[PDB]
Amino acid sequence: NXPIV
Amino acid sequence: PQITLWQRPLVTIRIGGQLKEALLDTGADDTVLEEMNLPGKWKPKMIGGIGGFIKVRQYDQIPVEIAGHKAIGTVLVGPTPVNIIGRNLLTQIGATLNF
Amino acid sequence: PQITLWQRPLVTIRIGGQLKEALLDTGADDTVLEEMNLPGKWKPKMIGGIGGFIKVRQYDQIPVEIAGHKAIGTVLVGPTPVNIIGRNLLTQIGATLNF
Repeated sequence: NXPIV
Repeated sequence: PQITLWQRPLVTIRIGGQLKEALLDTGADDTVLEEMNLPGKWKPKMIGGIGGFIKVRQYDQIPVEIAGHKAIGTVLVGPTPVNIIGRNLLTQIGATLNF
Repeated sequence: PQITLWQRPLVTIRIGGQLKEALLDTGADDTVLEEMNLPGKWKPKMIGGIGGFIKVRQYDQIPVEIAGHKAIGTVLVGPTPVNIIGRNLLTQIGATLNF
């Protein structure tokens, strides 16, 4: 599961 | 609706009778929300992200309204930087990527 | 083309002369690729998500072709489990979310 912040 | 990607694709969702902001996330297999109370029994689960694995609470068959569109599925609750709507629910509302 | 979300939205990209499979991710602010020795000056950077943060090397103005669509921008290289094309490049190829 990618958010990326 | 058609959503461009100049800004994070954040939309309002309704869950458990509450309103929340969540990111439409095509790179997420699952739907993960920040800590909140949800009715029903939950099972301990572990999911992985860019920085590693976290422990989450798994809630099944939970109704979620995404921008007016209905969906009922698995929702995970745990320490996430942002609420994310993953492919498990995105497919239910007929979301697609186009270019 | 129109991409459904039944499966992870993986497509072929070309960067630094190499062809790779990458995830089209609306939930990613940046484009993160798995370890590869790209030539050029880079700056150290930290990006986060589920699980925490990871250290990556930032490369600017890198030509990236996504499914025949040319784009050029910032690419991060680090210990990621999968190649991720983020919004910084998706906007350049006119990608939208539709439902």
